[PDB]
Amino acid sequence: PWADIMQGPSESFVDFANRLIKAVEGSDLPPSARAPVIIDCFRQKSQPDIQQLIRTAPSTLTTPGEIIKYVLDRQKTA
Amino acid sequence: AWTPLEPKLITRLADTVRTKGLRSPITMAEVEALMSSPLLPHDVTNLMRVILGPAPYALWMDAWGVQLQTVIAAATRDPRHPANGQGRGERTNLNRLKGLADGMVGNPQGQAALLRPGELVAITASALQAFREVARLAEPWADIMQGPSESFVDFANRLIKAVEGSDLPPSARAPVIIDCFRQKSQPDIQQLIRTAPSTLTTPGEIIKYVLDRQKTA
Amino acid sequence: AWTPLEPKLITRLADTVRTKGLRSPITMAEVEALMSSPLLPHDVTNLMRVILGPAPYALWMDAWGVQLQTVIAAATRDPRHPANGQGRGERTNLNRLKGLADGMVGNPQGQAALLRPGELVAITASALQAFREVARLAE
Amino acid sequence: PWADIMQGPSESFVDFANRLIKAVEGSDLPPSARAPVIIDCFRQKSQPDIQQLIRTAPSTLTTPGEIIKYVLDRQKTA
Amino acid sequence: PWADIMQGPSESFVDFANRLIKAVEGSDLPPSARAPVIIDCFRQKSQPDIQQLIRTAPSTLTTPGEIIKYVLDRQKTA
Amino acid sequence: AWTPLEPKLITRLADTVRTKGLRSPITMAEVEALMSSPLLPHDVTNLMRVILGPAPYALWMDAWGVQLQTVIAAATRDPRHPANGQGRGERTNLNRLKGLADGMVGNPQGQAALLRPGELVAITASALQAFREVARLAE
Amino acid sequence: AWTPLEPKLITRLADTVRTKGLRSPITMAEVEALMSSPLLPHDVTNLMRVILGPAPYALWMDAWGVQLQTVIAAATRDPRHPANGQGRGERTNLNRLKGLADGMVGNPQGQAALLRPGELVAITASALQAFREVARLAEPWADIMQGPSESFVDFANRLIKAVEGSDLPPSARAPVIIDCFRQKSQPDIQQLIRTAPSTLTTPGEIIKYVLDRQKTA
Amino acid sequence: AWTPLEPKLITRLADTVRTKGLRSPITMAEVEALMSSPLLPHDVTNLMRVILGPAPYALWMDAWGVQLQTVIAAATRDPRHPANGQGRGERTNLNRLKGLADGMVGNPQGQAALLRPGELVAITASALQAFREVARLAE
Amino acid sequence: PWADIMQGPSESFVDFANRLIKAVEGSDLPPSARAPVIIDCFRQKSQPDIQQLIRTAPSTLTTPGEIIKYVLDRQKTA
Repeated sequence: PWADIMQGPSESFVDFANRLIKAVEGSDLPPSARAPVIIDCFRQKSQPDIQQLIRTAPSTLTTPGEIIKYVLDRQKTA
Repeated sequence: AWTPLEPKLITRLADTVRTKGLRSPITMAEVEALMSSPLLPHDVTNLMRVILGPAPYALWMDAWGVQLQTVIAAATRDPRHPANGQGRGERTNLNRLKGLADGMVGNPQGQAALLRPGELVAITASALQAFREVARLAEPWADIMQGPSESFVDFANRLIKAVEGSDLPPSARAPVIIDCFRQKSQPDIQQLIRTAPSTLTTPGEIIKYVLDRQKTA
Repeated sequence: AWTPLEPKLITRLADTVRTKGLRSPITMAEVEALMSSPLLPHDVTNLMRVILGPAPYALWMDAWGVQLQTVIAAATRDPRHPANGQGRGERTNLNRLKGLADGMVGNPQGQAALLRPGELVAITASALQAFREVARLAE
Repeated sequence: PWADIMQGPSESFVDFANRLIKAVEGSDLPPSARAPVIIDCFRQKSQPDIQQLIRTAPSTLTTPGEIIKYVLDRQKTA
Repeated sequence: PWADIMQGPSESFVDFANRLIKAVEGSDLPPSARAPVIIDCFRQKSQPDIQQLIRTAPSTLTTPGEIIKYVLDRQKTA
Repeated sequence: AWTPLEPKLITRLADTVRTKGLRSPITMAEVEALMSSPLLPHDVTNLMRVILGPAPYALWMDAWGVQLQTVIAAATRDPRHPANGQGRGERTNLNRLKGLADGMVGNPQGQAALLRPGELVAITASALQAFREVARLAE
Repeated sequence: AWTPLEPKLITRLADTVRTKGLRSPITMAEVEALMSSPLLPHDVTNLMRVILGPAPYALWMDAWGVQLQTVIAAATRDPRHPANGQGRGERTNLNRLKGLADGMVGNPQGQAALLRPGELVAITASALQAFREVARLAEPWADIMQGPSESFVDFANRLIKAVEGSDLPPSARAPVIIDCFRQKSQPDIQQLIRTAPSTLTTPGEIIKYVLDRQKTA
Repeated sequence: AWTPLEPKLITRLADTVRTKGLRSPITMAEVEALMSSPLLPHDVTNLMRVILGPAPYALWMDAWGVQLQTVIAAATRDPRHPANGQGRGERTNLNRLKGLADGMVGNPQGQAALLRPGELVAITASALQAFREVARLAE
Repeated sequence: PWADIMQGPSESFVDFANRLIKAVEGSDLPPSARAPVIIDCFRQKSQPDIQQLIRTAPSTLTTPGEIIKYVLDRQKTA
C-alpha cells in the first residue's frame, strides 16, 4: 500500500524513493494521478529533515525527478 | 432624497466602539462599512456625535476641519476637482463642505439637494481620515517582536496594524514593514526570508512566500 | 449610476469571515453571493479592505494583480476580449482595470462611467480567483 | 451646571473633558460662546498640575481639541 | 552693577526683571547695547528653572518684553 | 525501417546495471556499446525504462529534457544544425525531438520515417549525457 | 601614465584597518581619502589585497562583482553611460571593468591606456560600495538607543550611519531617521521634539532644533 | 581636467577637525586653505563627507542648500551673475549647482566640463558659509 | 600545505577561512583551480557542525564568499 510508506529513521532517500515509486506505479491509481501523489508523498513522508529541506526550496519543484535531484544535492551527508 | 442611517446599525456601532475601542481593526472595519455610501455632512456629523464621546468628538471636529482645509487647498490648486466646476462660480467653499452654506444649515434635504457627488465623497474620505487620526491620538511599531509561540499571520497582522496606524508618511510604510519582517520574526523565519531565491519587494509577497515554505508545527 | 453595497451585508460577511475563517464553504458561498453583480474596482477593493485583515489584504492585492496581469496577457493574445474593442484605441491597460487610469482614481462615479461590463466581469472573476488563492494560502 | 465642574483628584483628563464638554454643549449658552468657555474652563479647572501644563504651552492653544491633544501628549503618566 | 545681578532663590521673576532693567538702563552702556544685554542676562541669570524655560522656547524671543511675557505665561505657579 | 534492439542484450545490460551499478566504467562502456547506432526516441525511452529503476528513470527524464533544451537553444543559435534545415520550415521543435510531434506519438515506424539522422544523433548524444549526469547523481 | 599609490600610505591604512577594524568611521574616512582619485582595477585590487585579510578579500571580490554587474545592467539600460559610447562598439563589458579584457590582464599601463574616466569612476564607486557591504557583513538601526550619558550629536551620527549603511531603500531612510529620533533619544529629547511649535520634516531640521533648545549640562 | 585633492591633506584636515573641533580658528584656517582653488560639487561634497561626522554632514547639506538657494535668488535678481549668461538659456538651475543636472550626476569629469568658473566660485563660497553656520551651530 | 589545513575544535570560522584562502592562493595551483579547491575544502574540512550547515543549504553556494556569508549568518553563536 503506497499510503503506508514512510522513510525509516536509518533509510537513505534513494531507497525510500525507489520503494515509493514502485508502490505507486504498481497500484490501482490512474496514470494521470501518479506524479502528484508521488510528489505529495515525498513532501509529507520522508522524515522531517527532508520535509523541511523540500519545504524551503527557493525554486518550485513540479516533478518527482526534480525533487529527487534537489534532495540528493542538498542532503545532509551522514 | 435623503434617507437616514438605521438607528439599529448606529446603536450596534456605538456599542462596538464602547467595548472594542476606537483603534481595533474590527471597529475600523465597521466604520468603513457604515462609511460605504457617500454621506451628507449632517449624517457624518450626527454619526460622530452618537458614536464618539464628547472629547473625542471635539478632537474629531478639529481633525475633520483640518483635512477639509487640505482638500480645499488641493481644490484651489486644481480646477478639475470632482467637487469643483469648470467656471469660477462652482468653486466649493468650506461653508458648503461643512454644511454651513446657505440653504443647508440644519436641513439635510436641502443639503442633499445642492451637494455634488464629488463633494460627498470628498467629505466622506476627509471624515474617515479624521477618524483615523483621532483614533490614533486618543489611545509602537519598532517594539513589535514575533513571540516564540505566535504564528506568523498574527505577527504580520499586528505589525501592519501598528505601522499603518502610526505617524509615518504613507510612502514609508511598505519598506518599514518589509525591513521589520526581516529583522523581527524570530530567526527561523529570518533565515527563511534571507534564503529566498527570488527577491521579495512587497509585504504581500513576503507573506505568501513564508506561508508557503513555513515549518508546519 | 453607482450604488454602494449595504454596510449591513458587509458587516455580516466580515463577522462570517471572522468566525468561520477564509476557507469554509459557507464563507466562499457568502463571497460568491456578494460577488453576484459586477463590482467596480472601488467596490471590491473596499470590500477586501473591510473583510480581510492587513496581511491577508496585502496577499490579496498581490494575487489580484497577478491574475489581472494574466487576464491582460490573454487580452493582448485575443483582440475579441469583452473588455477590449475592435480597434487598437480600446485596448485595456492595467491602470483601467485596477482603477488607476485617468478620471477614475478615488472616484467611483467616474469609474462606473468609463468602465465596460466586460471589464467589470473580468475584474470580478479575477478578484474571486485571487480570494481563493489567498484563502488556500493563509491556512 | 457647567460652572461647577471640577476635575477630581483621581479622575483622568479625558473623562473630565467629556463631562465638561457635555455639560457646556447641553446648556443655555449661545452656540458661539461654547468654545471660549470650554477653553477657559480647561484652564481654571483641571487641577493645578494640568493647569501649569496648559499655562507653560510654548504654542498658543486656541481650540478645545488642540488643548486636549497637547495635554494627552505631555501628561504625567500615572 | 548689572553684571552682578542674580535672581534670588525666593525672588519672583518680575522683581528680578525690574531690578535688572533698572541697573542696565541706569548704567554706562550705549543705548544700542541695552536690549541684547538684558536678553542675555535673562538667559544666563534667572535660576535654572527659568533658564530651561527660556531655553526650550519653541519660538525665538528677540525682545525683553516678549521674554517677560513668555515667562509670565508658562511660569511654575508657586 | 525500424528494427528493435534485442531483448537479450537489453536483459544483459539490465543485469549489468543491477550488479555493477550505474557508475562503473564497465557499465558506461556497455551503454556506449548499446548507444552505437542512432536510436529513435522510442528506443532510448524504452531502454531507460527497462534498465533504470523508477526514481533514476524520473531523474533521467528530467536531465534528458534539460539537455535537449540546451540543444534546441544551440539550434536556434545556429541555422546550420544537422537537425535543422536552411529554411525556417525545417526548424526542429522539442515535440519532434522527444517524439511528441504529430505522427510520432507511440508509433516508432512513423518516428523513423520523419526523423533526420542529425536529429537522431543529437537525441542520442543528449541521452548519453543525461545518463552520465544521473549516474553521477544517484551515487 | 600610471602612478602607483605610496606603500607608506597603504601601510598606514593597513594598520588602521588592523587596529580600528573595518567599520569604524575613521577607517571609512581613510578609505574615502585613498579613494579620491579614480583608480584603475589593478590599483583597487592590490589595495584590497593588502589591507584586507583573505576571507574579507574573498567577500569583497564577490560584492565588487555583484555591484559591477548592477552597473553593467544600468549601462545596458541607458546608452548614455559615461563609461559607454554612442555607438554599439563602445559598449563596456565586465571584462573591461574587472580588468580582464584584452591588453589589460596584469598590465596597469595598458589598463590606464584603454580605460575611460567614466569607467574609472564607476569602478571606484562600485569598489567603495562593495567595501561598505563587506564591512557591514564581517562584524542594526532598530536597536540604537541614546545612552543616558551620551550627547545628541553622537547619537545622531551613530543612527544616521547605521540607517544609511543598511538594507533599506534610499527613499525610506529619512522617515525612518525621523521616527527613530522621535521614539529613541531618551524622554527629555523626546518631549523636546514632541513640543515643537513648528513641524520638523527633515533630520537636519530636527537636529538643528534640538541643538538650539537642548538642556545645557 | 579634474584633479582630486590629496588624501594626505584630507586625512590631516580630518584629524585636525577631530582634535581641535569645528570652530577653532586653526580649523577654519585649514578649511580656507583647502578651499583655495574653486572646487567642483563632487569635491566639496566628498570633502564634507570625510571630515564631518554624520549629523554635522546632514546639517551641512541643509545649510549648503539654503545658501545656494539664496545665491540662485540673487541670480534671478541680476542677469549679470558670473554664473549666469546674457541670454535666458544660460540661467543656472540648482540642479547644475548641486551637481544634479544632466551629464553631471556622479561624474566629476563631466562636471568640470560643463561648469563655469563663476559657478565654481559661487558653490565654493556657499559651502564655506554653510560650514561656518554648521560649526557655529554644532557647539 | 593547503591540503593539511583543518578547522580546530576551538577556532572560529573566519580565522579558518583566512588561513585556508591564504595557503591556497599562496601555493602552486593554477589561478583557475583555486575557487573550486577552496569550496571543496570548506565542505570537507571545517568540523562536522559547519559541514552539516553547508550540506543542508537550501540554495546552491558556488563561491567562497557566498559560503562564508551563509555560514556567518547561520552559525551557532557560542
